[PDB]
Amino acid sequence: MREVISIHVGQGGIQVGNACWELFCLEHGIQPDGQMPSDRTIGGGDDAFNTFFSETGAGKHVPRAVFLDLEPTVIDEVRTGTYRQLFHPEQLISGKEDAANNFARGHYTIGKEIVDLCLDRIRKLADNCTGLQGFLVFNSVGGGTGSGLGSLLLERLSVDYGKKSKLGFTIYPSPQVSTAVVEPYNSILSTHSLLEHTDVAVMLDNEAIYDICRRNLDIERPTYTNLNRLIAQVISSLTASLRFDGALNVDITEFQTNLVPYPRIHFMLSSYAPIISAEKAYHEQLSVAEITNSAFEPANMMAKCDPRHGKYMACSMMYRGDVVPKDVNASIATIKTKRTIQFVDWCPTGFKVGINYQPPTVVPGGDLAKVMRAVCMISNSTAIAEVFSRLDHKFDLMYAKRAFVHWYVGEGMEEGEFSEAREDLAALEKDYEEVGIET
Amino acid sequence: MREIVHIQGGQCGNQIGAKFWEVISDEHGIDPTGTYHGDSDLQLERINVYYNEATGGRYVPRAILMDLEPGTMDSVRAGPFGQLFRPDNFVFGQTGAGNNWAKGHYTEGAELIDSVLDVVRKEAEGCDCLQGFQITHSLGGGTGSGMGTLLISKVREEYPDRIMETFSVVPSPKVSDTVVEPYNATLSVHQLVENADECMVIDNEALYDICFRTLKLTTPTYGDLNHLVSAAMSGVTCCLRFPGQLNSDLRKLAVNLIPFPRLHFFMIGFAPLTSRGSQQYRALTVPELTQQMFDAKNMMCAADPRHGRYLTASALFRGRMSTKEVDEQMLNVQNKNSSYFVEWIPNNIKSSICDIPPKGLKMAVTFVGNSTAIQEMFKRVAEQFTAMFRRKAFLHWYTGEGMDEMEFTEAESNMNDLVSEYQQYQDATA
Amino acid sequence: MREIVHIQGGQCGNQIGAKFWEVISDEHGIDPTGTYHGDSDLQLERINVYYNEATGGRYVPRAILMDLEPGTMDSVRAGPFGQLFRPDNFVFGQTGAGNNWAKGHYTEGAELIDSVLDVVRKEAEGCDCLQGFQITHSLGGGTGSGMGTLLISKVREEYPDRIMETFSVVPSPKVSDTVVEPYNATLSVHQLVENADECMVIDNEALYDICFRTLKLTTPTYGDLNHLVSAAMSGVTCCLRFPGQLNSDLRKLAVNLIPFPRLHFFMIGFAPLTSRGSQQYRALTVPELTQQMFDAKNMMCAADPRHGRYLTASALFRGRMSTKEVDEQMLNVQNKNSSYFVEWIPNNIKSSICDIPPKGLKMAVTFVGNSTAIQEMFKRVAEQFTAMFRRKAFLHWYTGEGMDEMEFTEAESNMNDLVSEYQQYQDATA
Amino acid sequence: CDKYTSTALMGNWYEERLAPNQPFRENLQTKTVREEEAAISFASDLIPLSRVNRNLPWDTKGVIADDGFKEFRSVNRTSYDPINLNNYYNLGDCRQLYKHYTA
Amino acid sequence: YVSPERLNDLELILYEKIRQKTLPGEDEGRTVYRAFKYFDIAEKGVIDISQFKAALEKFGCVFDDKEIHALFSKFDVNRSGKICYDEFCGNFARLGS
Ligand SMILES: Nc1nc2c(ncn2[C@@H]2O[C@H](COP(=O)(O)OP(=O)(O)OP(=O)(O)O)[C@@H](O)[C@H]2O)c(=O)[nH]1
Ligand SMILES: Nc1nc2c(ncn2[C@@H]2O[C@H](COP(=O)(O)OP(=O)(O)O)[C@@H](O)[C@H]2O)c(=O)[nH]1
Ligand SMILES: Nc1nc2c(ncn2[C@@H]2O[C@H](COP(=O)(O)OP(=O)(O)O)[C@@H](O)[C@H]2O)c(=O)[nH]1
Ligand SMILES: [Mg+2]
Repeated sequence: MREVISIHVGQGGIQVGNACWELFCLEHGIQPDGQMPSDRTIGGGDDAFNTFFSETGAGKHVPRAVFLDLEPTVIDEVRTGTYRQLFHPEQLISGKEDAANNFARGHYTIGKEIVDLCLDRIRKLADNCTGLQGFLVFNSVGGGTGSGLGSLLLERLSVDYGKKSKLGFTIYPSPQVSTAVVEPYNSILSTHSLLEHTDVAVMLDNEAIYDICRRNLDIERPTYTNLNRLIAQVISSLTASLRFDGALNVDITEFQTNLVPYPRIHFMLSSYAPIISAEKAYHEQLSVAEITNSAFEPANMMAKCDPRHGKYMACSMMYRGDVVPKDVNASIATIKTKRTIQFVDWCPTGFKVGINYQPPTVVPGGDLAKVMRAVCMISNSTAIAEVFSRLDHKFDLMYAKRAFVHWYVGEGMEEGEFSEAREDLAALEKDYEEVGIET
Repeated sequence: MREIVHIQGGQCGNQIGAKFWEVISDEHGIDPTGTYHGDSDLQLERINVYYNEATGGRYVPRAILMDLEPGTMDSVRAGPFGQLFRPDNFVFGQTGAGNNWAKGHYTEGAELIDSVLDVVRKEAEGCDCLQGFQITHSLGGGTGSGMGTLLISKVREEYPDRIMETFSVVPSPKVSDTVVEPYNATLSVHQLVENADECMVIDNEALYDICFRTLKLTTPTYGDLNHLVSAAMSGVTCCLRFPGQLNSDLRKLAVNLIPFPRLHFFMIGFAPLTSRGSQQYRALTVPELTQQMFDAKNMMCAADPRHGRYLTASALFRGRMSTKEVDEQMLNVQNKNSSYFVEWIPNNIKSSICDIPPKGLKMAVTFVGNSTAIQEMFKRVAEQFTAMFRRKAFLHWYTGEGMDEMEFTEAESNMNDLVSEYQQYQDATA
Repeated sequence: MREIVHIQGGQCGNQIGAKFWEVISDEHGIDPTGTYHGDSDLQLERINVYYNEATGGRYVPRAILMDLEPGTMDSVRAGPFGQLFRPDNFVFGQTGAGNNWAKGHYTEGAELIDSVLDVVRKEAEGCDCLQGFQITHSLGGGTGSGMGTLLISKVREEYPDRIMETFSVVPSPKVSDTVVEPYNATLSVHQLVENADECMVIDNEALYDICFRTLKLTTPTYGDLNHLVSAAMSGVTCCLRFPGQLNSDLRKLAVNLIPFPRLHFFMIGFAPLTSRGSQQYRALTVPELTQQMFDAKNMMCAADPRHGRYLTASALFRGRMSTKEVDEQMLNVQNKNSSYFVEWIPNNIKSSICDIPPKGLKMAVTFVGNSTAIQEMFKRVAEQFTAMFRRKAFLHWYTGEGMDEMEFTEAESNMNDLVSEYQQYQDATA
Repeated sequence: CDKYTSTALMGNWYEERLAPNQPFRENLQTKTVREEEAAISFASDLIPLSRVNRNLPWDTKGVIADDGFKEFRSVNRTSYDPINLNNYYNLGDCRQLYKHYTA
Repeated sequence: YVSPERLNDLELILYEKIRQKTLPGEDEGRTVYRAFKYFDIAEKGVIDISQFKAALEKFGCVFDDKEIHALFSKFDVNRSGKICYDEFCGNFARLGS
């Protein structure tokens, strides 16, 4: 009865949609062709797949997902991949010409001819839905169509539907490990649109997850498929409470009332634990106290940001497995005790705890081992102003000489739009500075 | 499916195009008779990018072969893979250019250009979604340097927004085949800057140096230089035809490489290149590829890259690899060589990954770079031009075909301004 | 069942008719001896339109053969497919015309035409429901241009409600084979506009140009031109003989192509046409068929259709195809060339589909177009006529059979009036 | 080959012993390569273009030759590989208590 | 069991729909080759009866399993139960010429 709609746009958004939809089908025991294999299921999970799948009347189940991109390369390969028979044939919208790493192309010239189709598909999906909870958007901001089309979609959705909650899993460029050269231009402009249109933002940079794989899994040769599985695991843990029995259930609306103190401050960063391979897993204790301690370790964090340089505002605990509520309270109290991790004065209580009985599910051919306990941590902190600081530094350095500007003005963008994006992030960066002061 | 059309003019352009089509047909598994005999399904998914389909299951390339003399196209038809090209795609005169720019651009080229323009228009309107143009010619000759740039001007006037690519074999003073190169070379470079979106300069001397030092083969010929140029050209557009992790088309290269509208003269290179005697003694790892890629002696230009500073650069990795090493190696080469990269731009290297390497190879990389070391290429050409022009030598042929000294004066002034504005960034500091 | 009889006069008319009947016999699978040897019942279902019934189940065409000189019919009897013609239909003169309109229209034509009029009357009365007449002749000769048009006048007098077709070959200034052609050409045009319901101008110049340029064969003969004309003649009336998605007959074409009764001079073309070395390099599709249909160089007249404005247009398709493709192709060709279509008659193009392609082809197109650019031919012919007439050259031959200068003057005035009407309706606006 | 005819240990002798055949070099008498014929298509100026017997194609293969790598695989194709899902299904808990044949 | 002059009608109906679905500038043989190579996974070149039924179904032709055997039996000359779709596409391209 309760379910969410997922948005996957751009090259980065689709390629992480491959991993998550692999896990959701596997977690409910759904074959890639869509037929549940029975096997005396007799409603084993019964009514639990409506969050991510809908019955077709006789047999197969179809996901509540839509795919967008202006380059048919990634869309076509999904249509010819192992999951060809799963997705709806007309829900894999494919463009004609790629945005070509340009913000203006995907927002003013070719991005306006695809939104009409996408909005129609969302409307049809919503009408079939009955207990709509919100939207989940996956996109990459350091690119053309991801930042371009994604920003256009967010503006259209906010007016058409209104108060429905939106959560964005963005991918900002790393401090030094990055692909494109003109990405600061697109990254700055996209933050302008998403600041007043989304409700929860999670930072999912690339360099931080490279360190996680090397330090934990001891993988010196990682690719994107390794990273996407880690991001997919976070999504399932975050939304597990919506579709499984739990001692303390938290739905997506118990996030904005628990993690967002002010309307302009809704940017957060995530962490996940335990992260161990199949060789070292069975020689270790993996106690609840240890998994909750490693989640707060700064190098275990999923974004390249050091929490010791800032304070804390609100934290969310999402446990799954065989955890006991008494153990969680004792472990949490030790976290508050140590002086290295310091909170903010005006927030005497800062932990929201949710407990689920479902143990983590392991994908065959993966890197993680089958464990009995896991935790997902979402933290709102003032240290996030660090990553915005360096993006501003990169923008100003290459904008003083108007480099690469003619690529933007020649597509439809006005030159004055660059100044506005600078000012709002200039305002935003000092909002975090002002809140961090003490009374 | 975002197709590209091909145009080749002059003797050098025709030979380069023939070798390129041979390489592309071999890679896609198309026999000299035009019948598909490939191995995997991936070779046919995007074959429309380079080939048209006709009744009988045969594939014909969409290329236009143009010259003012029938000498070279007789040769391309007689040679191998000469039956692929459509007989309707050959246009020619009877006189030839004779290494005179005016003859190929004002009198004889203009008279013949209508038919080739008609053929180009028909071919362009045939495809569903045009993506751009690619040109192979030489600026040191008559019919190429003039007639090709006239066609470039016309087609750019007709199609304003499509990307245009040129592979110009600019002359070099170490190896000289003509006594009148500076005039028409300067004129063509003047005419090319206002129309071409991307230019990739090539020297015969540079490829001779590569063949002598890297391949270590005693007596190569134009066939091997043509093969190297064809390999680079094929490697440029790998992502437009094969799936990968980070797809980048022609337009994505231009945005990431062109900071200002008049700075679009690049230099290219290819890797790996090994001699026949040392093939099996080297490992296949990403560090080897980037080490050979940033080799100063591995470029396709006589100019030394380490005499200037790169503005931007691009690398197009092919084959199955780990993305982490790509980024780490780019960061390391950008850090240990911070003196050779301009400081007021951060992360001035772009990387792209394709899943399908060339046949018989595991990993291959194509490098495109935009540096300030190209200016010596124009510096020496203009130096010869003024020395030849002070005495008005060899000028009466040009002036006897409706051409005036004013055009030469304009051409030489444009070269100086381009060099100045292209080199001032080397000394400019933030 | 709405059958049509065939009339051909003069040497040119006989040569056209022989190959036309050869092509029709091949289409319907009739051997040279008149015995059916077909494969499908559709070939025999509608045989009565062209062939009568005779002994032994053999078929004979309902064609009348006429000329004043026996040599041409002596040749056509011994030519290929010469045994189909009934010996009674041969009508012969004993002297000849000698390229004289007066001789072929007043003295010998008048005394000879009674027998052929009786023969054609018998043939017309034989059929249960006549559909019309079609005539093939040349307007530059004497016997054809005179006696054929006198027969046209008599037939129009006797059978008013039926329709008349005239496949007429008019001379051009470039390929000229007669000195006295302007006189009888103008006189024949003035007589033809009187009675002919539809006129389809054919130029030997245009046929030679097509053979030289499109088919690219070095040594054309009159047989190739006859074959092209015969292909067009078979195509124009295919749907009346074979089933299709949208049936269309000659009366329907006349209704949809004739806005005013004095504007009935069409210009025709046929597609596709390819050389032997280019058959395998091209794909046969509706876009290419409709691209070749409207090509100016593909037409069978010296007039350029882009010098004027189309008033109406028609297209007849053969083979199996989707109707939506045809509809959108005609819509696109009308939209992209809005400057070449007069604007006070919207949707000035017609379409028809037949599902039986010609032998050896899968799809075929016949185009019939009414345009105001056809007036240039009449202008140049009248210019030559008046230049020759101001000095009364060669006028004694014409005045020696009772004809006077009043007929010349009235013919010239009527020709000028027709040209003026064409120009006036071309430069007309809403 | 340094002013010699190989088989002599002169400068740069080791590499050229591996040059495959180069048929052009030792057969400069044949010429031929006369397979164009009077095509009459490609072209007409009506005179077909004059043809001249061209020479041998000169080997090539300057780019590094094959290393016995067929390749033609995609990272996404090999990453998911429904064999993995097949093995995590309709299988397991096999410890070979008694001896039995299995696929 | 049913085998009158009805398999020919079913083949004619089958041919029209491939021509209807055929991409521009391509033969019906390539289009049906793409469908069979889409369904098959073993890449050996032969499929079973259910895959053939699904291939017919994607074209939009709906029939009961009874005649699916009848069509398959006509094409499977060797009675082996495995069909080489190469000959299938070749025959349908010849009929579509
Ligand atoms: N972690 C991760 N990041 C990705 C992945 N795919 C793309 N990205 C990010 O996307 C950024 C560049 O944008 P692209 O995804 O290549 O393309 P795009 O965002 O769709 O925009 P266009 O280039 O116009 O198509 C890179 O800097 C990557 O960090 C992925 O699979 N995993
Ligand atoms: N690299 C390379 N250069 C070539 C080839 N053929 C000709 N050239 C160069 O082209 C130049 C001559 O240009 P030319 O043919 O006269 O130009 P055109 O008169 O416009 O056709 C010479 O300096 C050669 O170095 C080739 O196959 N490869
Ligand atoms: N296209 C074409 N033109 C022809 C043919 N035969 C004759 N002509 C033209 O007709 C002209 C002579 O016409 P003529 O035979 O005197 O006409 P007639 O007096 O009525 O028989 C010549 O200039 C030829 O060009 C033919 O078979 N095809
Ligand atoms: Mg994209």
